[PDB]
Parts: sequence; structure tokens; C-alpha cells
Amino acid sequence: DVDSLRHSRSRLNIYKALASPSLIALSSEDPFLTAFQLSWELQELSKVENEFKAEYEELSHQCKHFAKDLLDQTRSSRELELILNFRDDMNLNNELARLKLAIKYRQKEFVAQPNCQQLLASRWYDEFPGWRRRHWAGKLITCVFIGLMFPLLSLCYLVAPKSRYGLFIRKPFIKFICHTASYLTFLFLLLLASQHIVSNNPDRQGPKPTTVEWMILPWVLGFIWTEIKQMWDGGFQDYIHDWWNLMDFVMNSLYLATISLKIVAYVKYSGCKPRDTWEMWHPTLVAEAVFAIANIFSSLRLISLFTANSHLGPLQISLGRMLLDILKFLFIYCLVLLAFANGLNQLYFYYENSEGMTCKGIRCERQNNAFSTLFETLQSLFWSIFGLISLYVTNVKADHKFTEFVGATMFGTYNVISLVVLLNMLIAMMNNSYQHIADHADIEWKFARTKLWMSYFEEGGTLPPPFNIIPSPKSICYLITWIKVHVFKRRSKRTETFGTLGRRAAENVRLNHQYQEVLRNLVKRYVAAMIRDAKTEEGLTEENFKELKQDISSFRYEVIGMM
Amino acid sequence: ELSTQEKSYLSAVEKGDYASVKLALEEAEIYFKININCIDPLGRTALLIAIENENLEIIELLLSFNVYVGDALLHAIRKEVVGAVELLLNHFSDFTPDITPIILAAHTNNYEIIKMLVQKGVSVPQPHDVDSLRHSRSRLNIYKALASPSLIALSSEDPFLTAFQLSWELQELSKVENEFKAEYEELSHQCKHFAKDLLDQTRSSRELELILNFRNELARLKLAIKYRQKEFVAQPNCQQLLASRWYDEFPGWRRRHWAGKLITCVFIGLMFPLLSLCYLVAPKSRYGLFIRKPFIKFICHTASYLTFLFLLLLASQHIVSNNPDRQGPKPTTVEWMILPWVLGFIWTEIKQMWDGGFQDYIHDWWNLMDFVMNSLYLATISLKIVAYVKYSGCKPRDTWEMWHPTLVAEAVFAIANIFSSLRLISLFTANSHLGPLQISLGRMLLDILKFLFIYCLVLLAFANGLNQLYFYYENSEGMTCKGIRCERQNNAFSTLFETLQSLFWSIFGLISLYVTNVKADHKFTEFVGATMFGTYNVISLVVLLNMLIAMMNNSYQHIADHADIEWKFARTKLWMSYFEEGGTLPPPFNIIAENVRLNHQYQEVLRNLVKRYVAAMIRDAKTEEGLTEENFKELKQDISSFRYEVIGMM
Amino acid sequence: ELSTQEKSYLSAVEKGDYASVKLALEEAEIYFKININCIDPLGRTALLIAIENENLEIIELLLSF
Ligand SMILES: CCCCCC(=O)OC[C@H](COP(=O)(O)O)OC(=O)CCCCC
Ligand SMILES: CCCCCC(=O)OC[C@H](COP(=O)(O)O)OC(=O)CCCCC
Ligand SMILES: CCCCCC(=O)OC[C@H](COP(=O)(O)O)OC(=O)CCCCC
Ligand SMILES: [Ca+2]
Ligand SMILES: [Ca+2]
Repeated sequence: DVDSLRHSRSRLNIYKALASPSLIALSSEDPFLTAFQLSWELQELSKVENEFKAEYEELSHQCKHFAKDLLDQTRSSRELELILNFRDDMNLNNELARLKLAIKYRQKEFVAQPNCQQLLASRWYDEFPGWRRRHWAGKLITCVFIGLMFPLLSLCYLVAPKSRYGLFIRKPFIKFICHTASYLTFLFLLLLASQHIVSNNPDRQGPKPTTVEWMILPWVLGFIWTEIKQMWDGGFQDYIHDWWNLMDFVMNSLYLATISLKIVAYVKYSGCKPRDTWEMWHPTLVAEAVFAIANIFSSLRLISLFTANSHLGPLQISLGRMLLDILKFLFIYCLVLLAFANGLNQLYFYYENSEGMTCKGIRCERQNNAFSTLFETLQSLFWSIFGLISLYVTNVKADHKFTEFVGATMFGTYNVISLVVLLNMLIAMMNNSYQHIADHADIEWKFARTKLWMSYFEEGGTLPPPFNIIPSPKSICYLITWIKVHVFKRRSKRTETFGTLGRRAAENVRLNHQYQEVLRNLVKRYVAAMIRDAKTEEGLTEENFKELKQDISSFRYEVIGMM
Repeated sequence: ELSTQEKSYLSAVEKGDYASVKLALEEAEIYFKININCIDPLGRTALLIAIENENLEIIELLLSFNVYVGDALLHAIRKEVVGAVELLLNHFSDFTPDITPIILAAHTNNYEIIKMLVQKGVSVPQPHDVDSLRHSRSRLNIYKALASPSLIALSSEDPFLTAFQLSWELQELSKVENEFKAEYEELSHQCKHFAKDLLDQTRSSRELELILNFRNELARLKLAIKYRQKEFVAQPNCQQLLASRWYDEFPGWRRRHWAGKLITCVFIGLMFPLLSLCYLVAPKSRYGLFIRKPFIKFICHTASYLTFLFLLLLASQHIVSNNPDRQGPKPTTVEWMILPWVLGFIWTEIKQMWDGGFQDYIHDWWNLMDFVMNSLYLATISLKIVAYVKYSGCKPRDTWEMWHPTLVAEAVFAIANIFSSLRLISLFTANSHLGPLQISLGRMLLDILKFLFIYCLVLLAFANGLNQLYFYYENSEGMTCKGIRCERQNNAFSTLFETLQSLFWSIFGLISLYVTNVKADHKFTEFVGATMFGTYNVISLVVLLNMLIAMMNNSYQHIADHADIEWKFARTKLWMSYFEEGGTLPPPFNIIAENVRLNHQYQEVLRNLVKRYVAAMIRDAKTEEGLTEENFKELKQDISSFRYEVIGMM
Repeated sequence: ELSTQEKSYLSAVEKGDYASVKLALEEAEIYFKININCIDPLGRTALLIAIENENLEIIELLLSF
């Protein structure tokens, strides 16, 4: 293509052609899948073009509305379950395959449909009807009961999930309650890991794990194993796509580093040393610091559960969807900080001033040598945005009053830029950002809530992390066979394991015909509700006036002619 | 499924040729080579098209020729073509199976159609499965049908109560569906304006008095306050009645200027004792019936509050306080005079809780502070009398033991001082300038508790962290006052409760640095400790507060267009608490054919009142709505059916 | 509050049919079986319909009878 606008216009015209609802009804033997792949195409191509991004995003949103409006035309729960439960067999049920596909395409306005959400809600509370008698304390007591009850409620499923109570945790909401209860017990053990009622002697290099640490360790392994399990099904494709997933990955890496540093301390520490005499950069200290940071991340990570609660849900979503703006603006803030740090170091480079300043640094009792090196200047310029820095850091141990004046002026310019210019700009930016992320704060929240629900729908990691590492009843029959993949036992899986006739197509064919009939009815209803609600419901333009005028005029002329 | 012989016939209907269509029907019977009830390629029965173009001339022909009617009624009803309905009445589907002509006619809100069906005897199945969305749809299709203004005007003898009980149902049934919530506020807030729009038809103060004073005085308004009908009381001419009743004794109070309003209020404010004692002893004719006037009682009531606090201002002065060092001191003189108000407020509180049964008492976010306001006074009195027995030694306060009954008593009284001084804010609901501001300042208070939930939890996240690092450095041996509130900020991150403290005070920049230092050279431990501290301010101080500003700012906008109607509901709910002659005494002086004729007189008001609404609703919506293509396509068919007739006869 | 001999009369005013309406007002005098100034069920006077359709041709007729 030597020219470019002809080709670009041709491509946009093509997409805008087969993105029309009317054409999808005629062609497109599978309108849902068509709209889905088409929205994906245009969303991923609105960045490749990047000059027509408005048009392509508009078209993708239009076909998303088409998918939602086509799902809307269902008239019976039977008609809905087939739509949500459908997928290509290819000889490979009812586990909401179409809905998971819709999640996979970021079709967030298709899963916010009312009756679809009703189906999911019904399938979430299967253990017990109602959940509408609940109130401020009615729901709390039944959830607190299970949150206390999860140990043996989990053990029952572990050993005897036949008929008594193993199916009671398999149910999704109970699984959620048990998981969040396990997380809360983890956090309780973490808070209690700092009390002196259990802590080991501080004056002991590389001590053996304390009993609380012994209890904590199975949670560490459980979280590591569940994150490896989650990785082994998304293949670092959606794994990185979830920012919560990145946060918990770094948390588990910090836990791994903590275990390694603790044990490598234990192999050679010999103990019996006061903490005030420990050499800097000792494995126990760094292990403790990493453990603390991991505690911070762990206690933060429960924010994700607030997507389930119908009150912190949208608020947490809006929190998430203006974090990008704060990152963009914080990059500029960091650039300005580096600039002023450069200058301030240039100025107070020579006044080293460490003859009597005991414990030199910004973080002293006197804030001395704040600008005497690049690191301390970076750090001092950070703290000044909070006011925790004082003046007289700009003073020097001499009568060089002009140097002090220009340094104070540079520091004041930095403060005016940050706390009066930049921070106010940040506020005025997120004000309009929130003003433009409230129109779809509900639909997007419901999409996130569905994403959280479907994680607990499947019969996968049904076991909370404390009772997850516990080996399966076999435990030596699945790991080995999956380990027999680099040898001849990889091919001994599709010859002797399967020897039957594979009698499934006759069910598959009837299922597909039933789904096709449902699609045919939905499409006919959508057409009959798009002609009668959009064609005859728009405005009256000048052209229609002209047509009516000319109809009258032709009438007059012909009746004149006939006499 | 297409052909060619009827595509002219199907278009002969659409053009509107009476002659050609009549011939095609005639040839249909003899030579069955054409389907009378054909289907358009887009899908429209020959009758279904004549319905759309409102042609009664050819609807007659199709109806007279045994055409398949099908759901043509349901389609005519949706298109609100009145002329076609009489023809159809007197003789796979698009709509949901549960929809019936009366249910769908109420959806369109068309009086002419609705009145015509109800005479035929149609009935609306009143509200109360294995399948979910045939119930939730049908239930919403019922409620939206019987929440329609036009249907309520025909059935539902008492339109006001019907718009009241119903609006309660939808409001309390949105929270149970929780997913059709938007589709239900669309209905509850639709019938909340029906009440206001029917009450506006009143054309005299007489016809207004009957509405409110029906099942004495202001019978119905006491009820609409219960149903949170806040768009019904804010009606202006109704609010005019209240103000003319809230300034009852003395006329005017419009001529008085800025300073004129003030002299005559403070002057009553300084006569509150004598204006209450006169009612206390003899409310015969002189002044005991002056307090009974709603305004004056408010001023006396408000005056008492001010005076009450005034002692709280006095109770802390050294001139009236007792000796500093007195184990369980005897009550001081001002405290003794304080005591009547404490009992005064409790007595009216128990009276308030008696008429609400804790279900209406708990609803106000005021009585939740009023309760703790009083309940901390029992903890004030009980502690002092406990300190008055088995504790009297006149011992210097330095050596007093912690948790001593007086110290608990003094603090718990101090806290109750705040919960009382802040409680006069509710008296600002009356001031027209601080009224809308205060009510709109509390309508987004919830959107701050919802957000100090996160900051209460992020604060736990780092307190979990910084403790886990520093807790091996206690150092609470050398530096006296091993706490945070000291001159030299000792070991702020030492215990869990000290780090909950240390982090909280950091949001105000009150926690200096070097609290992150340690009494050693572990410059890594300090640094990571300082980093955790620093990144806490970034998340909270500059990112969480900023998203709190950016969130109330939006939340304010949704509560601004109704920041006035809400306020007059808060004011009326404050006025009406003084209208009734109940607790009509300030706290310190507090402890010391009968209805058949009325009914048939009130029924004649509603019958005119509703008739005054319908005749003033069609002139405002049925002849004032926008213009759409479906009307334009009618005029073409209106002329084509006329040119094909004038030419056809020549 | 309905009838039959007026519903065509009221429609004739609504349809603008000046031809039929003059007959009813001319046939009313001989046989008082039709209410000239009646009210339709929705509530609109016969003459008020002509006021509503801005049709001067029958307004002059109505006021004339
Ligand atoms: C944008 C950079 C402004 C200069 C900042 C500065 O440090 O100069 C302050 C000067 C002198 O104060 P210092 O130099 O800070 O000691 O005083 C003013 O001019 C106040 C003007 C107040 C202006 C808000
Ligand atoms: C935000 C929760 C922080 C809890 C930290 C803490 O335990 O200290 C209590 C803090 C300050 O009291 P100190 O313990 O002395 O720090 O008071 C409040 O939180 C008032 C909030 C009332 C808000 C209306
Ligand atoms: C927004 C200013 C960023 C500039 C970075 C900088 O000055 O150095 C980082 C400093 C490191 O030095 P400390 O103040 O000791 O933590 O603080 C942070 O880590 C906060 C970043 C955490 C932000 C989430
Ligand atoms: Ca994860
Ligand atoms: Ca009270």
C-alpha cells in the first residue's frame, strides 16, 4: 500500500459494515460469537490505528450493546441457561462456558444484564433459599458462624465429601466464606506474630521458628501452591493482566525470600548476641524486614473481597480505575522531584558538615545534612510534601547567606510546585476522571463481581489454603502420571485409557440444534424490537417535511390534470 | 417466506388503497392463491400494518373479512391508537406471555384506552419459582402496571393512599431484587410525583385542609412523613399551610427585617422560664397558651438547650469548680442545677422511645447520638455517687491512681459534653440558609463512613507491617514516658496500639520523623521502616484523601437537585414534632355519622381533585409530547388513502 | 356517561366532518334525542373539540346554533 488513507478508510468502512446489528441478524450463524470476536478485534485495533481510535472504540461499544440487547430478548430461564451454557464440544456440559468466554473478551456490559445476573445469584446461594430475610445482623451471624466453622467444615470435605457435609463447602458462597475466614485467620496470626507473648528472644541470631511461625508456614505454602495452580491455567496471559495477581505474586516471592533468609541464618548464626551489636546487613534483619513488607501486602490484599459487598464494590472499582491517572501524574511528580534534587545537591554539595552531627541524615532529631548528597536530597524532597521536614536544613555551617538564600528559594519553589500546583492539579484531574468513571461504575463493578464469583464456581481449589497443602487421598497417583510426560508414559493416555465408541455426538447434535433454535427466536425478537423501538422512535427531520410537502404537491398536480 | 401476488396486496394496505385491498380480499376467498393473514418480510400481518397507520377504514374491512386478529389488540394498545381499539374489542408472539391488554395499557399510561378496558371487566392480578426471569419480569410488569397514574385514577378509590402503600412496596422491594433496583426507583420515584401532582390540583385552602386532616388536625401529613413521601410535603401550597400554622398566634413575620427577626426571638428566649411556669401552673388565658403556639415552644425549647450548655461552659470554670484534690467530691452548685436537664432529656427520650418502639427511634441518626448523650450522663451520675461512697480522702491529684472513679467520671462527662454541644446542629434544620447546607452535608456523610472504612483498613495493613519490623526494638527503658505523645516521640512503632496511634497522627503531619530510627546502626532496618512509613502517607494522605475529595464532590452533585425538597422534608419533620400538644415543656420544667359525614364530604374533594388532574395531564403530556417518525408515516398514509380514493372514484 | 347517537356526533366534530355535524344540530331541534353540548368520556366539550383542532369552519357553525 503506497497510499494510506484509502486503505484506512476502506478498513473502517468494512468494520462499520459488518458491525451493524441488521447485518449480523442475516449472516452470522452465531451472532453472539460474531459480536464477541468483532468487539475484540475493534478494541485491539483501536490502538493499532491510534488515529481513528474514537471511531473504533465507538463501534466496539456499539457491538457490545448489540450483544447485551440480544441477550435481553430471552423470555424464559430455560431460554437463558442454554445461551450461557454452550460451547464447542469437539469430543473434548453446564458450567457456564459461554459466560466464561464473555468474561474472556472483556464483554463487561453483557454480564451486567439483569436476568443473567439473576441466574448467577441463584447459582451462588444454592445452599439456602432467600438470603433476603437477612438484615444488618441476620446475615452477619450466619456468616460469622461459618467463618468460625471452616476448620472441620473443610476437614469433612477433605476426608468424607460423600453426603454429610462435604457438599456443604462445595457450594459457592460457603466456599467464599471459608476462604475469607482462612485469610482473616492468617492476618490474625500475622498480627499476633508481633506480640511479645510468643516472640523469641531478640538477642538471638537466627532463632528457630516460633510456634506462631510454624502455624503461619502452611498458609505460605498454600498461597504459593494456589498461585502456581492459577498460573498453570492462564499461562502468564491473564495472570499478569490482573493487578491483584501481580500483588499477590510479589507477596509470595517475599515470603519465599523470608523462608530462605531465615533458614540460611539458622545454618550459621549461633545466636547469643545483643541486637545493638549486630553487624549491618545480617540475614535475620533482612529476613525480618522482608517479612514485614510481606505482611503489609498480605493485609492489603483483602481489599479484593470488597468487590463482593454491594457497597464497597463500586467504590473500590472507582479506586482502581483512577489509579492509572495517579501513576501518570506521579511520573511527572517524580521528574520534578529529580530536577529539584539535582539542583539542591549542586548547591549544598560542598557543605558536608559532619563534624558534630551525630547520626547524620534527614531522619535525625535535628534534620542535619538534608541536602549533602543525592540520596538524602531525594529523600528530603520526598518528605517535604508531607511537611515532616523542617527549615534550617537549608542553613550551612558558615555565614554564606547568599547560598542559604538561594537554597531556601529553590526549596520554596519546589514546595510551591508540589503542594500548591501539582497536588491541586492531581485533585482537579481525578475530579473529572471520577466524573467520567461513574457512568459505567455499576456495570463495571458487576463485571468485577462476576469475575470474583466465577473463581469460586468451579470445583477446583475448594480447599482454603491452610487445608490445601494437605495431600490428596491418592497423592501419588496424579503427580507421577503427570510427571510421566518426558518418557514413553506420555503417549499411554489416548490408546488404552480410551477404547470406547465415544457416543456423544447424537447428544451434541441435538444440543446444538436446540441452541440454534433459541438463537433464531432471539434474533427474530431482537429484529421485531429494533424496528418498532428505534426506527419509528427517532426524530422528524427536514427531509420528511419535504417528502410530505411533495406528496401533497403531486396530489394537487394530478387532481388538476384529471379535470 | 415471500411471494409476489400479495406483496402488492400487503403494500396496498400499507399505501392505504381501500379499493385494491377490498378486491384482493374478495379474490382471496374464491381463488385461494393469496394468504389473507400474510407476513411481511420484516414481519407485520396485514392487520398489524393497518393498526400502525391508524387506518380505521381498512381495519373494518380486514375485521369484517375474518382476518387472523392474533395479538393485534396488544399491538394496538402499545401504539395507543384509540380508534382501532373499539373495533378490535367489539369482535410465537412479540409480547411476553404474561402481558394482558390491561397490563400493557397501564404501561402506556393512556386514560382513553384504560377507561375503555376496565368497563369490560379486565382485572390486574395483584402481586404476591422454578424459573427465575418469568417471575421477576412478570412481577415488575404488574407493579409498573398498577403504579401508572392513569390506572390509579380509575380504580383505587383513595388515590393518595394507593400512591402511598405502593410507593412503600417498590422502595422496600428494590432492595430485595437488588438487580432490577434501577428499574424500581424508576417506579417508586414515579408514584412519589403522582401524589404531588394530584395534590397540586387543590384550588382553595378548604380543599387543602380536608386532604391533610383526614383519618382533627394534619391527619394525613403525619402519615406521609412515615412513608418518606418527601416529594409530597415539599409541595409549596401545602408548605404554606404549615408556616401559617407554625406562626399561629402572631400574624406577619414577613415584614420583619434582618434585625427585627432577632429582637423578638431573643426576647422570648429570655422569657422562657416565666413563659413555661405560666403554662406549668395555669394555662388559662394569659401566657400558658403562648407556649402552646408552635413557634414560641421552639424558641423556649431552643433557649433551654443554649442555657443548658451555658452551664457546661460554666462547669469547667475554676470559679464554680470544687477543690482540685477531692476523692469523690460533692456535686458543685452548677452541677446540681445541671441535673434537671439530664433528667429532662432522659424523660423526653424514654417518651420518644415509647412512641417509636425502637423501630422509628433507631431510624434517625440523631437519636443514636442523643442516646449516647444521655447514656453517658447516667455513667456520669452513677460514677459520682459511687465516688461519693467509700472514697473521700482529699489526696493530691498527682498520686491519684489511674482508673479512679472520679477520673472515669470526669472524662465520661466530658465526652457527653461534646455529644450535647454538637446536638444543637439539628436546630439548624430550620434556618433557611443553614438548612439546605446542613441536610446536604449529612446526605453525603455516609459516603465518608464508606471511605473511612478503607482508610481504617489500610491503616491496619501498615500497622501490621511497621510493628512487625520495629517490635524487637522496644527501648522502653531509658526514655521516660514511653509513649507517642511526648516531647521526643519515643518508639512510636513499638506495640500494636502504639502503631495504630502513630499512623493515625501521621495523616495530620503531627508525627515527626526519627520515630523511625532505632537505637543502633541498622540503617537498612530504619530505611525499610522509613519507606513503609513514607509509602503510607502517599497512599493515604495524598491519594486516599484526594479520592475522598473527588468522591464527595460527585456525591454532592447527585444530592443537589433534591437538596431543597429533602430539606423541607427535614424541616417539616422538625416542625411537626412541635405541633402536637405533647411534650410541650422545656427540659428543666419537664420533670415537674360522626365520621361518615366527614368521609362523604372528603370523597367529593378527591373526585373533583382527580378529575382536575386527568383533565390537566392530557393537556400537558398527550398534546405536548415530542413528534416522531411514526406520526410522519401516518400522514403519508393519510393522504395516500385519500388520493387513491378520489382518483379511484374518477 | 356514554351514549351512541352522540358518539358519531362527537366523532364527526373530531373527524372534522362539517357535512354530518350540521345535520345533527339541524336534527336536534325536531327530536331532542341528542345532546348538542355533551362531554366525551375523556372529558372535552363538543365545541371545545373544534377549539382544540383550530378548525374555524365548524366553530362558526357551533356558535351559530
Ligand atoms: C513560585 C515560586 C515563588 C517563590 C518562592 C520563594 O521561595 O520566595 C519567597 C520570597 C522570599 O522567601 P524565601 O526565598 O523562601 O526565603 O518571598 C516571596 O516573594 C513570597 C511570594 C509568595 C508567592 C506565592
Ligand atoms: C481512623 C481510626 C484510627 C484508630 C487509631 C486509634 O486507635 O487512636 C484513636 C484516634 C486517636 O487516638 P489516639 O489513640 O490517642 O491516637 O482517634 C480516632 O481515631 C478518632 C476517629 C473518629 C472519627 C470520627
Ligand atoms: C511520589 C514521589 C515518589 C518519589 C520517590 C522518592 O522520592 O524516593 C522514594 C522514597 C524512599 O525514601 P523514603 O522517604 O525513606 O521512603 O519514599 C518512597 O518510597 C515513596 C514511594 C511510594 C509511592 C507509592
Ligand atoms: Ca491470585
Ligand atoms: Ca430526642
